[PDB]
Amino acid sequence: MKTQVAIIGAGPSGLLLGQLLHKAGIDNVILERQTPDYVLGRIRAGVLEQGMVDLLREAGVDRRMARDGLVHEGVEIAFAGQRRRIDLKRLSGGKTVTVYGQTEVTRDLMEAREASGATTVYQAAEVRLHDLQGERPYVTFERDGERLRLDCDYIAGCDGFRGISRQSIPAERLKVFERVYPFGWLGLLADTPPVSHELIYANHPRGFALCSQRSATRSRYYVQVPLTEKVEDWSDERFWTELKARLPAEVAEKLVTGPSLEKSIAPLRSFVVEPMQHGRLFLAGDAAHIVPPTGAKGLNLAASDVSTLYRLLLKAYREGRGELLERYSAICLRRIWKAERFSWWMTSVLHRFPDTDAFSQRIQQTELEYYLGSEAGLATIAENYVGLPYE
Amino acid sequence: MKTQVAIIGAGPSGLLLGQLLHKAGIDNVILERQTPDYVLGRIRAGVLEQGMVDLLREAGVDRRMARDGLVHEGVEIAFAGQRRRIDLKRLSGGKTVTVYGQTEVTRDLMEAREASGATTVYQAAEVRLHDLQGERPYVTFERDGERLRLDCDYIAGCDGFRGISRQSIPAERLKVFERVYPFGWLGLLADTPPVSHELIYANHPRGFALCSQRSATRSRYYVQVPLTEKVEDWSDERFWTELKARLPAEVAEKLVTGPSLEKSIAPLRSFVVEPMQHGRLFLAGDAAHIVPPTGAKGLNLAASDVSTLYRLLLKAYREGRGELLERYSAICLRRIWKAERFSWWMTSVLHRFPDTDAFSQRIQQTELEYYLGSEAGLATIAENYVGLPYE
Ligand SMILES: Cc1cc2nc3c(=O)[nH]c(=O)nc-3n(C[C@H](O)[C@H](O)[C@H](O)COP(=O)(O)OP(=O)(O)OC[C@H]3O[C@@H](n4cnc5c(N)ncnc54)[C@H](O)[C@@H]3O)c2cc1C
Ligand SMILES: Cc1cc2nc3c(=O)[nH]c(=O)nc-3n(C[C@H](O)[C@H](O)[C@H](O)COP(=O)(O)OP(=O)(O)OC[C@H]3O[C@@H](n4cnc5c(N)ncnc54)[C@H](O)[C@@H]3O)c2cc1C
Repeated sequence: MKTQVAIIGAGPSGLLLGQLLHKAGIDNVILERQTPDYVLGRIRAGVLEQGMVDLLREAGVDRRMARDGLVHEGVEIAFAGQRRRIDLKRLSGGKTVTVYGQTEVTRDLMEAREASGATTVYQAAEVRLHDLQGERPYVTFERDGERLRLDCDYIAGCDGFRGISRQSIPAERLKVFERVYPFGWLGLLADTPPVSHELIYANHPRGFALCSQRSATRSRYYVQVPLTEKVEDWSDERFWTELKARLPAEVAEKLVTGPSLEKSIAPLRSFVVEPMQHGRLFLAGDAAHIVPPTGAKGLNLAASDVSTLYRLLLKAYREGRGELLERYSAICLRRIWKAERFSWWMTSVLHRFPDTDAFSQRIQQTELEYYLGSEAGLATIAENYVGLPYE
Repeated sequence: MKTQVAIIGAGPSGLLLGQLLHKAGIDNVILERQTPDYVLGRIRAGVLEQGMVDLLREAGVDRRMARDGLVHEGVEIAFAGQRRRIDLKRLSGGKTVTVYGQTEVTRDLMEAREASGATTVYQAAEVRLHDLQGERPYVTFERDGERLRLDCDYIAGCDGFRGISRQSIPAERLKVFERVYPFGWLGLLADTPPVSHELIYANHPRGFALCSQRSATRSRYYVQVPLTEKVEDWSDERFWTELKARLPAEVAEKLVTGPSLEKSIAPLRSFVVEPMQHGRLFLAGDAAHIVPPTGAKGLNLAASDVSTLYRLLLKAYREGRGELLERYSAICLRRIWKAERFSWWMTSVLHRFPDTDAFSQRIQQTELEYYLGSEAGLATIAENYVGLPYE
């Protein structure tokens, strides 16, 4: 077969690019390793920036989101006996964040694409990339057991952290920066009504906790657990017990507990690759960078990469200005690093670290006391949380 | 002999307290270990906050300062090829910092006191503190070779980091927080005209540099050097060579070099003791805390401690409300920690650290790119640099 742009990975980064492109006339083919329902099984992301929200509207898939998504004007941070709120609306120039599950986002983009008649080959195993540096690159894969050859102009590797794309670039060409945090995130999704109309982040001597939501009758809770901990040791009972222990008395007494729909441990990591392209392969999403969930940026950065890529590809296809694709990584990384600095910061001021002396602990507490009490300090968090502008 | 308040250490913290108190009627005696000219030999501090400036005016010693001190509306930070200025005036609500040497400050307070006829016993060796917890505490010392006994109501330990005061409190009662940075500051005072009307802080791959001034015809320059480095290995020649290497081309070509008047290595450290008192002994200045010079806070924190102490002592002597001295450490530490968090921050974003991976370096650069480009981020530095409000 043949096409214009070939997309690797049918996750949010890929389907968002496939949709944007289809809607602009630029044909594309999406290849996925797993089954639609497995892709749909990932709970993952819940907090979206405004830039992403508008982007979904330009992709024409926002009906459901605008009906079920909860718009949030501010968040909360709890530490040392007191709960402190951040009014994101006034402090950010009028911006806000939308709460709407990644599972939903994917479900929506997936229906959108199914309707469009655009190509989507799931269960596409043994994906290999070829001739990235030549005028004609190609992607070969196995369907059941036959080798098929897809011919394209540009390959867009949106296949996640563990994808084949980043592996397909010569190791010497890529410089990697990575930081692994000595803790994990035990996520728990319940079909209970959330404990607060807004999110609560809590720093406690036992560790980090977070109180999220998916809707009015569905909640998402996290606690900080060591990397040697296995999900099976964590029953529903003990999770609730632990969470309650890590939150404010007034917040724990309101909490409505209940059976888990999903439970799992997300290991934290920071990762950035430089650059983000090789010949005709451009990486987008987790295929290029990972940020600790603390900041709610992964999906939101994937959107900015994708936005830049669609925009640059349009300029190259219709406007015949293919030279512009060279400044991809330059544009993206700019936003990526700033996001990463906030994600690392959020993570370092809310999590308890192993083997921390008395001085750093005092600095952490003060980091919170200052940034949550200074009007200039609240702002820095506010504008970073709603998200910095796409360049 | 006998008195009301006895002050240990005739440095800026002590003479500022002795002056404030004398001017309010509360008699005090100052004991110093060294000679006036040795105390006068310390180059140390050069940047003063507005709170301190007004405090000197209330102490009546500000004629000279208001004539020779240079008022600064903004500073500069240089990193990665570009120089970035921070307009402290607009960004801080209209505040600014004054450039005036500590040697001068001390010279001024010393003349002030000499004129006042108030007691000052230099070369007071073998100082020992007694009965801190009783109604009557006392301080004994040797003058030439005779043991003298000074009787007082309250002892004010303003004797610096290595003073006898902090040593005189039961170790179990004090909790210490300390951080030693793996680098030092090679200071150089020249009688040459400064390279910029405002201060330049520079982060460079060789290390930190800083371009200060004492007046229009006197400059103070610093470079970052390892702790194993001795001042004698650092000749004038090589210092200038090194400095030039660490600064912007456009700034290095304007630089007027010249012979050193003073040269020495200041080792960086962070130190806070909790609490700051014991019975009738209250610590103030470096006797209670040390902050890395990067932020220009040591002297300025000593002033806030002193201000609080004078104020509380007045309330106790004339107003007969001695119960109020119990909230000393509570009030002080509040400001102290916030200052320390900024001092540590300044130090971590401008200095090159040994054994830093690729990720932290990228985070440092981004820390600078964000805070120096965000209007909310510039503000956080601005208000912290001019100094937070005395409570
Ligand atoms: C617990 C958790 C919470 C989070 N919360 C937030 C939040 O609130 N807000 C936020 O903004 N971010 C958050 N994030 C991040 C966000 O989930 C991810 O950034 C996002 O899933 C990445 O989108 P992507 O399309 O690049 O990657 P992916 O979601 O990784 O999907 C990539 C697809 O590629 C497929 N694939 C892999 N290899 C191949 C191959 N060889 N060929 C073909 N297909 C392949 C995979 O099966 C997968 O389907 C969170 C992450 C976690 C773990
Ligand atoms: C290179 C450098 C640059 C700096 N720059 C700045 C700046 O720009 N701005 C700023 O705000 N801060 C700065 N600081 C800090 C500032 O210099 C100090 O915080 C300040 O000197 C402390 O005042 P003090 O009165 O507590 O201590 P001290 O200056 O330490 O004086 C204490 C006195 O106690 C005496 N003494 C000691 N033991 C005894 C004893 N047993 N009995 C009697 N006397 C005793 C000592 O001889 C000394 O005279 C800088 C510091 C350094 C090292």
